[PDB]
Amino acid sequence: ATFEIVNRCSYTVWAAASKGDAALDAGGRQLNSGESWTINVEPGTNGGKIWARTDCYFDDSGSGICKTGDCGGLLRCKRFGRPPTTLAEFSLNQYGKDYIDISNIKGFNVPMDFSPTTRGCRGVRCAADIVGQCPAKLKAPGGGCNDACTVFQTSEYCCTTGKCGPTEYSRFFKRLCPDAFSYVLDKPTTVTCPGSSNYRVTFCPTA
Repeated sequence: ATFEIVNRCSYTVWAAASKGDAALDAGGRQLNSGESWTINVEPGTNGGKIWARTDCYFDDSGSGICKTGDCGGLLRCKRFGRPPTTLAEFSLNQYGKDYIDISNIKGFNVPMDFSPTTRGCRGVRCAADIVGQCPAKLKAPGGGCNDACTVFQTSEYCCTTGKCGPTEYSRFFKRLCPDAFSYVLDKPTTVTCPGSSNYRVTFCPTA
């Protein structure tokens, strides 16, 4: 499956793609404002994620640091990134179907649209100005908006026991971005696509 990853932000981002225990494709790449990077993701990829990282410095061997989304200091990511990170999430070819969603469960750093480029489903979008409207206690000093679990580490926010509900903090994400997951047990906003669809992830889809 191809994913075209487009940076429409006015700033540079460093796209990352991983399934948690491995990179997808090269796993990571700098995208200047306007650049596109097409990756190939193996069919049957389960629990893949794509995200953006901001304000990064990498040396010549590709080691360094990112203010948001850092995945162990590597340009080419092999694991998931450090919150806050808006996440494009997908599982491909799962009993004949693809599943996609956007999640705010690990916070928000960059607005995002996640759409199929092939026929038969709709895309999802989380493009509101969450960083600017973020509640004080969630503001990440390093940039972006943390989820409450990251900030407070309680069972209620992290949904450890499997029984949590919505909270003042999850309701903020959900009000700004109704079509993204705002906490673990949020009413699903996952989109079912035909198996083997292709996709585009766009950072800053709106002016």
